[PDB]
Amino acid sequence: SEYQNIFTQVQVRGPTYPGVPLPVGNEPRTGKPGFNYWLGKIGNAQLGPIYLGWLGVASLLCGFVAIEIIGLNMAASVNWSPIEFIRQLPWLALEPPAPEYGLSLPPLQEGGWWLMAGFFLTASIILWWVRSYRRAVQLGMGTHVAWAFASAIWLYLVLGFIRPLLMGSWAEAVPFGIFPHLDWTAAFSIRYGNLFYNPFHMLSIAFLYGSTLLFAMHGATILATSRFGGEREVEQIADRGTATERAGLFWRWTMGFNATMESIHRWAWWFAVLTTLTGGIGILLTGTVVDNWYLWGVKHGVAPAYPEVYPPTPDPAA
Amino acid sequence: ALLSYERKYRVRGGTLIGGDLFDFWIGPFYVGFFGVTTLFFSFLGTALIIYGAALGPTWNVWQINIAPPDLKYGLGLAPLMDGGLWQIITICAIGAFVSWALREVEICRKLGMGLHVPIAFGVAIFAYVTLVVIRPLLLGAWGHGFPYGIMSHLDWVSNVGYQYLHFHYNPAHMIAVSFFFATTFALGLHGSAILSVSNPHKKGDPIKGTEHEDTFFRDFMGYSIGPLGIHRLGLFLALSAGFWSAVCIVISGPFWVGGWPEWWDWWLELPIWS
Amino acid sequence: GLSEDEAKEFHKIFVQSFIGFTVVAIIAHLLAWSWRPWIPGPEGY
Amino acid sequence: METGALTGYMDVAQVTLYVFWLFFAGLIFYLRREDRREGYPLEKDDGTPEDIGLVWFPKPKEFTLPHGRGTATAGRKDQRKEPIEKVYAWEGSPFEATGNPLLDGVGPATWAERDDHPDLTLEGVNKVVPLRADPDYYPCDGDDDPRGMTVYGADGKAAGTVGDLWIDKADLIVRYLEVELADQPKKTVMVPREFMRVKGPNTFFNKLIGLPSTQPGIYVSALNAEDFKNIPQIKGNDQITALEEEKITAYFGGGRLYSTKEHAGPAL
Amino acid sequence: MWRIWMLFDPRRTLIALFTFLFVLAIFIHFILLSTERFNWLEGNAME
Amino acid sequence: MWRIWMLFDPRRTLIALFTFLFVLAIFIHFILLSTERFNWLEGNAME
Amino acid sequence: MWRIWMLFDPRRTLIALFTFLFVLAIFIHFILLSTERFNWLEGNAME
Amino acid sequence: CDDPADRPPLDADQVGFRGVAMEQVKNPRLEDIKRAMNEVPAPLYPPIEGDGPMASEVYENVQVLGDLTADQFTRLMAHITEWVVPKEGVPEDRQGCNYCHNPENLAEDWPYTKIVSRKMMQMTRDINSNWQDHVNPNGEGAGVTCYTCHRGNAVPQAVWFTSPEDRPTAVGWDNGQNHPTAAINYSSLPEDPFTEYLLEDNAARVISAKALPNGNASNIMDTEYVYAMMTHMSQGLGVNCTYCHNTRSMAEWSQSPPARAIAWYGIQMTRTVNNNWMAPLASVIPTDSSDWIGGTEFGDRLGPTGDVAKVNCTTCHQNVFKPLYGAKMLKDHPELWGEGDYSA
Ligand code: BCL
Ligand SMILES: CC[C@H]1c2cc3[nH]c4c(c3C)C(=O)[C@H](C(=O)OC)c4c3nc(cc4[nH]c(cc(n2)[C@@H]1C)c(C(C)=O)c4C)[C@@H](C)[C@@H]3CCC(=O)OC/C=C(\C)CCC[C@H](C)CCC[C@H](C)CCCC(C)C
Ligand SMILES: CC[C@H]1c2cc3[nH]c4c(c3C)C(=O)[C@H](C(=O)OC)c4c3nc(cc4[nH]c(cc(n2)[C@@H]1C)c(C(C)=O)c4C)[C@@H](C)[C@@H]3CCC(=O)OC/C=C(\C)CCC[C@H](C)CCC[C@H](C)CCCC(C)C
Ligand SMILES: COC(C)(C)C/C=C/C(C)=C/C=C/C(C)=C/C=C/C(C)=C/C=C\C=C(C)\C=C\C=C(C)\C=C\C=C(C)\C=C\CC(C)(C)OC
Ligand code: HEC
Ligand code: HEC
Ligand code: HEC
Ligand code: HEM
Ligand SMILES: [Mg+2]
Ligand SMILES: [Mg+2]
Repeated sequence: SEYQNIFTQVQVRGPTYPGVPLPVGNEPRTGKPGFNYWLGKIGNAQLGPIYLGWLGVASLLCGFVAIEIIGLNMAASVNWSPIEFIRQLPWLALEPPAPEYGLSLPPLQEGGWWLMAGFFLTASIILWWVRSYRRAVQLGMGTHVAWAFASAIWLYLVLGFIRPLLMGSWAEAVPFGIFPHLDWTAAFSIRYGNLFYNPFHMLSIAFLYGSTLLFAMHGATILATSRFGGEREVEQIADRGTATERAGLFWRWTMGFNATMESIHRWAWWFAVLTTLTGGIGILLTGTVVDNWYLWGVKHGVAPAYPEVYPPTPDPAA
Repeated sequence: ALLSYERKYRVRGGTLIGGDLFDFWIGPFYVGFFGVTTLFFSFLGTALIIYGAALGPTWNVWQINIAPPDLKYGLGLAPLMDGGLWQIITICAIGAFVSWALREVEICRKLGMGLHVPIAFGVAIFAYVTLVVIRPLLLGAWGHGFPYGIMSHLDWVSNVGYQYLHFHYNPAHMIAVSFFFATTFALGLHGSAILSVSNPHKKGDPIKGTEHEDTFFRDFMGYSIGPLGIHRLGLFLALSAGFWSAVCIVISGPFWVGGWPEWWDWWLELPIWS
Repeated sequence: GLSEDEAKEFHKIFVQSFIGFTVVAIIAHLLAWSWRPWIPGPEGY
Repeated sequence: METGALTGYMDVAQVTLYVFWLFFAGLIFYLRREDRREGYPLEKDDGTPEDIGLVWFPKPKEFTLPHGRGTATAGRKDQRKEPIEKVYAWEGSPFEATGNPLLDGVGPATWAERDDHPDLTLEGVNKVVPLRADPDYYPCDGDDDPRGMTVYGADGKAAGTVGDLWIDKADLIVRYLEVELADQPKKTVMVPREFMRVKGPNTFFNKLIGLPSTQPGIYVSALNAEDFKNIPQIKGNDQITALEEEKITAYFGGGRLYSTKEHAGPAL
Repeated sequence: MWRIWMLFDPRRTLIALFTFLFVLAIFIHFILLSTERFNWLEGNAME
Repeated sequence: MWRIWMLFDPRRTLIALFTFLFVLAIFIHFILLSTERFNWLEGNAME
Repeated sequence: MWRIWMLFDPRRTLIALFTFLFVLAIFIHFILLSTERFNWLEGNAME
Repeated sequence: CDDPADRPPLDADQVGFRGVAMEQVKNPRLEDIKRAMNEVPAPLYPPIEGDGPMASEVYENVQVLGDLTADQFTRLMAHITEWVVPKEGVPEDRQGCNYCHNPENLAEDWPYTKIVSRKMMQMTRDINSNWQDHVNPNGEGAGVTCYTCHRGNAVPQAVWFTSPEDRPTAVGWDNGQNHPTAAINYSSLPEDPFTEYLLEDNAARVISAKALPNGNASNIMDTEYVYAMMTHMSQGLGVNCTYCHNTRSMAEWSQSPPARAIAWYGIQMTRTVNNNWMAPLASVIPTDSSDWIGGTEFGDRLGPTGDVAKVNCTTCHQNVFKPLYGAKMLKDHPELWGEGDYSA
């Protein structure tokens, strides 16, 4: 039995790191950093500090308003019963506006609250995105986080804003609930003929599978070479060590090709962003330009034809 | 044929079976004994799939379908053109997947690496054998496995999902999806983090170390897991996604037959709020 | 880390502004009651 | 025309799919170019370079290092003479060490020519330091302190005792164990954290339940106790160089094949 | 009972107690609002 | 009661109190809007 | 009351206050647009 | 998990092509319980196929059983007492076959149950005659008796009322969904698809007929109503979606099992009986809820909106793919054959 580098056996404690000095024009960091023993078992023990600039407080306030609108509406749906609130929490939702209103502003009685929560949640997410951009720039680091985040926002925006805008109805958008938004997801595929046959849904799943596959490969590869300092990836990129060589050689000998320490994270970055990028395009296509994906599959020779175990059933409604 | 740093590592030993006889390379690929068995099972399985494609109605890549036998055949071997070919390919696939994992073990030993990658691949193999062996075994028929076709097995997923009227309500499926979503979210963050420090915002800027990596996430989300933690967590999320996927499909049918939303009535009928 | 003198001074301002908040709220509640009282009674409004 | 239709059979979804196929093909081509920034150009088993063209092999990537360390070029070619000989003549054959592969840096014991300077924090001081050089850092309470425990080899024989802990300043974690050798020619030896297992009464399932450890200590299954004496020695005190880190960790990596020989030869 | 403050830190105890009391008060108000009899805003008739 | 500020930091107490007060005010306004009698925007008749 | 700036940074408070006021103003304008009576764009008849 | 628990061994019937996963895996132990629950009671005595005085001549107040021989008329009276009148919890004055009758004179329609029973006599014969496309699919169907939808209870255990319209509130709008409802499998799907499809004439179809968009106005919210209705149909028949659909091509009738066509007739027939036989009962059933036999103990005769308890697929399938597992109970009771032939 050898050490598998799953949990840190010996943690050390010292002064907390306050972060690299930010350039002038930045707010002071908030919070007093502390050490969490159980977090240090897996990774860094230090919790905080956090940066709360104008973007952070504005995004928190906008997100707080959206959550409060959702939560108070779900609480009101169970007659303000906290017992029924907890019991029915996965089933409750802030329902999207009724289809009769189209894109017009709906009353509070028929989905006006959903539009406000969607607006404030979108503002919170957008303000969080620029904060992700700003925090990277202020440290001098590249803005890879912000643009990977933009891909996730892209699917979020098409799901609740862009596609309902194209369909001309806020009713096409996702309810703010746990089970109801699963119902919407199931109903969306059912309405547009088996979203399995959406080729961009296929692509999104391939990248979602690939992203999970890549992190399984990359996480295991780095842990298997962490005995040679493989976890210090940026140091390996600048100054290649035997950990990078062993990591590349393992995959070169396995599947005939390999990446570098830097380029594997380019594979990781692109596979993740392509999951939501392809997914957002696929969602944007259905209802606007394709209305039955299975029939699109049979039109393009995608859907298999199965042998008839029963005679074809005539539609009794003529 | 060799990377500029590859020559020193191309040494003997580390094999499990065969030892010296199969210890060589063909181009970039290491062979080993399990590489030969991987090639044997891969060629046999691929050839039988192509043969089933040739004997099928169409050569359309999306429409090629090697279906499992009928449920009436139970756990026995069906005729080759009535699902028996699928059964043979399934054995070849399992032989190829296990040989591939064992080949990775030999390469890991030869390089002094840990066995994390073959173990992580074992979770993927476990999900496949759950879909193709364990769940059909618990249901009593090999015809419960998914067919071998690019689009036919997607139809299988849809029909199995709707065999429980709402597969989103499956509790283990809910956990598995969240892990799949979490590992992609973590992968995007981790790839972005490493690229951000190795590719600074201003071109030709000093490269950033782990302090900037920690500081950005502490500035951004208030916590940084560190370079070691993200690979531990990323592997954990990916393996949890694979593991809970096997759980979610193995409990559908063998241990739950009704609609998945029915299952949540235990929570609604708890004596604290009944 | 507040000394006793500053603690008294904060409390003096805190109490005064708390009264101002409460007095404005009291007026708001008196106006609300004159509009629509919120205690039903046996018949229930 | 139908709303999605383009040419009777062509529709918007189909051409959008083909647009992505073009982009994906370009992305895969771009990603493979990034994969070739290290390890290329390829060379034959005898060292003769292979032909790479230009559309695949990208221009060298120059990283400007911090702390005034200059600039680093990806694809550094190691200059040490390889003490290996091809077992057979045909390409793809393994290579046999013309000496002791454990000390020569061959196979699992291979070490790359990393920088001969210590890793530095952003402030500019050494990242990896012993606990004797910085009392501001200490082992965390609730975790067994390796300092004092005896280090056992793979064969179960005692190899020495921990004398100090080398920690990373950036990430508050133990990086190396300074082991005072039980056998002396005070010769100290560095054991990387990932190559050792702590078996004290505070690890887990022992602090949770309260069970004392039967045989507490540091257990190293990578090397036998006899091979601990040959672990590469750091040149200086209170400072470990990145090249010295590589050689120590490469020596442990080759131990399972060359020291204990449990990976040497087939299992069955 | 005055010696409990040698064990409990008065600052953290007051923070936990004040937070607990408000959450309980909101919990109880919300419970009554859900009931037909004690919903003072809906004004359902008694008996 | 001035001694409460020897324990509680006046700054974080004011931040907590103000955030506390706004949430409660938003709660009550939302609850009144959810009722028929006290929804001033919709203005249902009394009795 | 001028001592409120001894405790809170005038710049940071002004940023927080202006953010709060605009969010509340948008919230109230949005709520009115979600009412039959007070939607000045829809222009429903009074009473 | 359930009682009996779902575990190996299990039964599986395959309806579609191999590998399409068009199958139903069910608990054999739960099936044995259901088969015991759906056992058909034996007839009291064989049918009186002989002739004799007509019922309308012997008895004065006969409106619907006018074609019955006086011996057939008495046989039906005895059987419907076993099928509708529960022998447990009935008030003393309504026990036996006094449940629908004044003991002093039987020609008096004093209890509301007698007037209701007259309507159900016409409804049962109308189902058995004009809706054979569902209950007698090709001349070998089981048909329907009073026991089929009553099962010995005064009120069928599976009924549905129109969901009362929620109060228009500025906060907490739920759109008739977002609450766990047992009828739709404890999901968040719309709680009342029954009024949408089993009361008014709405086709539960949302899927477009062509690959590219055209004049299809169905939105996601109204497919959730279809989804809720189909969840009830699957739950009410104890089957899954693949019993009637190849879910990859859900709208394709050419890929659907023949059970889907029969289920379509069930939707039309259930809608018709709800509109022509169940809804008009509101003028007959007393609204006081104290004039109901046994009070509310046997169940609510009316809903919150004052509507009659309407008929579901679950009403008299009762979680079985065929009522009473397809047992031919109506064959032994020719009195309830309106115009269809259910012999053998
Ligand atoms: C019956 C159901 C249908 C189906 C219906 C849909 C629908 C509808 C969609 C998908 C989508 C996807 N489907 Mg699908 N899908 C089916 C079957 C599958 C199967 C399977 C094996 O059966 C798999 C693996 C998948 C997997 C996938 C993914 C590839 C893709 C989602 C990408 C993603 O991660 O976005 C998830 C992340 C987001 C959506 C948001 C990203 C981040 C945002 C910004 C989060 C903000 C957080 C916020 C601030 C938190 C506070 C909020 C408040 C508390 C409220 N589907 C079947 C056929 N599927 C999505 C897609 O794009 O595909 C084309 C999609 O819209
Ligand atoms: C590449 C695509 C994948 C992806 C990537 C991705 N996601 C990202 C990012 C990236 C690269 C970010 O940088 C960003 C981030 O912040 O990451 C840490 C983010 C993020 N992805 C998130 C979620 C998320 N990602 C998802 C998916 C994915 N993300 C894809 C798989 C999903 C899914 C599957 O649904 C979710 C749910 C967030 C964790 C984060 C963006 C968070 C954000 O925008 O927040 C804005 C601010 C708020 C909403 C604040 C609200 C909460 C406050 C606590 C309100 C209350 C205030 C106050 C405390 C009130 C006090 C009240 C009391 C007094 C009563
Ligand atoms: C469990 C966590 C995730 C994971 C992990 C994971 N996968 C892995 C690994 C790891 C750690 C490897 O090391 C290994 C590898 O080598 O990666 C490059 C691998 C791998 N994961 C792969 C694919 C893969 N992983 C998937 C998923 C996942 N892998 C999980 C999400 C999927 C999904 C979800 O679809 C796929 C397709 C391969 C690229 C590779 C394993 C290669 C292998 O087994 O090589 C030997 C076999 C062949 C070369 C061919 C065999 C062919 C058969 C004989 C016939 C065909 C049988 C098959 C059933 C046909 C089915 C067809 C239809 C489904 C269309
Ligand atoms: C004190 O606090 C208490 C109440 C506890 C608060 C607790 C609240 C709780 C428990 C809340 C629970 C919330 C849950 C469970 C939420 C679940 C949300 C889920 C699962 C959402 C999933 C998907 C939703 C999506 C994709 C919605 C997207 C919506 C969008 C993109 C809306 C965009 C709207 C815009 C941009 C509006 C613009 C305004 C316009 C332009 C229309 O103005 C004219
Ligand atoms: C009681 C009066 C019934 C109601 C209400 C509904 N159904 Fe029915 N159904 C009924 C009978 C007596 C039979 C048996 C006919 C026979 O073949 O012997 C059926 C049959 C079906 C079937 C066919 C089952 C099969 O395996 O082929 C289906 C699919 C079916 N019923 C569906 C169905 C649905 C969906 C209903 C609600 C809308 C419904 N039925 C109502 C009696 C009654
Ligand atoms: C299923 C389709 C049914 C068949 C066949 C028959 N009945 Fe029925 N019956 C059915 C329902 C859903 C209800 C409830 C209506 C309500 O408002 O509650 C009934 C009700 C009756 C009653 C009234 C019971 C009472 O209020 O005490 C009677 C007396 C009755 N049914 C008799 C009856 C007879 C005699 C039938 C066979 C001829 C019969 N019903 C068939 C559903 C169905
Ligand atoms: C038989 C008893 C069925 C079961 C079980 C399920 N469905 Fe169904 N479905 C059935 C019929 C007869 C019809 C036609 C309805 C009509 O009035 O014409 C349907 C229809 C649908 C549709 C709409 C199809 C369309 O053209 O738009 C959908 C989307 C649908 N069914 C989905 C569905 C699902 C998801 C089911 C499992 C839970 C399911 N159905 C079960 C008959 C039967
Ligand atoms: C064993 C007990 C019962 C006996 C002896 C009995 C006897 C009779 C008799 C003799 C008549 C004809 C009355 C007349 O017109 O003069 C009759 C009619 C009727 N009975 Fe019954 N009955 C019994 C039980 C029931 C029950 C339980 C129901 C209800 C389910 C019922 C429903 C009716 C109805 C509706 C009529 C009117 C027939 C018509 O209008 O066509 N009876 N019964
Ligand atoms: Mg819904
Ligand atoms: Mg309601």
